[PDB]
Amino acid sequence: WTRTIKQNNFHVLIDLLNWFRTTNMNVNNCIWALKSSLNSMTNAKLPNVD
Amino acid sequence: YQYKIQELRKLLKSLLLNYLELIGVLSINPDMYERKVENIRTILVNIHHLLNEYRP
Amino acid sequence: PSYYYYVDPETTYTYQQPNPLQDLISVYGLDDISRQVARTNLDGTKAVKLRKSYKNQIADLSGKFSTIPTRENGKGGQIAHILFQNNNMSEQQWREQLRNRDIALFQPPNFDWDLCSSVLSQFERSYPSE
Repeated sequence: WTRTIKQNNFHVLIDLLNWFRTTNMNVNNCIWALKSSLNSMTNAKLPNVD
Repeated sequence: YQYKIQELRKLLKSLLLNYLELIGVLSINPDMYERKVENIRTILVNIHHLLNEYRP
Repeated sequence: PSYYYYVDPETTYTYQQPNPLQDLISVYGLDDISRQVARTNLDGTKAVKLRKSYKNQIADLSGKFSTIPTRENGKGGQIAHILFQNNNMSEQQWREQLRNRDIALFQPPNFDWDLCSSVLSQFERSYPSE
């Protein structure tokens, strides 16, 4: 199996797919950042006067 | 309070533009999203604080 | 023009490094892997379906091999963790005691061949086979 790889770039393969996991997680991280910004707004209003 | 009402309109338009820019940044490179989320965060707290100033 | 908040013309965004729009296989030159284990040849026809086991890489030996040594046949053992364990003079000198740092398991008292001959001389004839 080690003879199958010619350029010995299997670490490049592994780093590429870990980078792919990071990039596939960045969009959901942005969504959760917007959700945290949403949850920050719950206390920050001023209700109707009584 | 007309200055505050026009500022509220400007803040709403800026929020919509900042969302569009956030979608563009996510569509080309979702690694500088932090500053755009921060800008949406400060635009929104400015909108809410202007509403709280108008509340009395 | 009318200024709007945090819409800055001088602020510019670049693409991701690397860009996932491109084929990163072609970017880092993994084309040899992709065309060597592609399910179909890149002219529209189907390639040969490679076998589930390693018959192709054990077929080049002349031996008693007719079945597949697996986990479940009881002939193999789990050597993965033992497989995974880990431990003036110039660079050259440092490297021959690096080459000689493990030879201590090769001679007696670890592998006494007189005792090996004595235990192998006790072997009698035939083997019970079912």
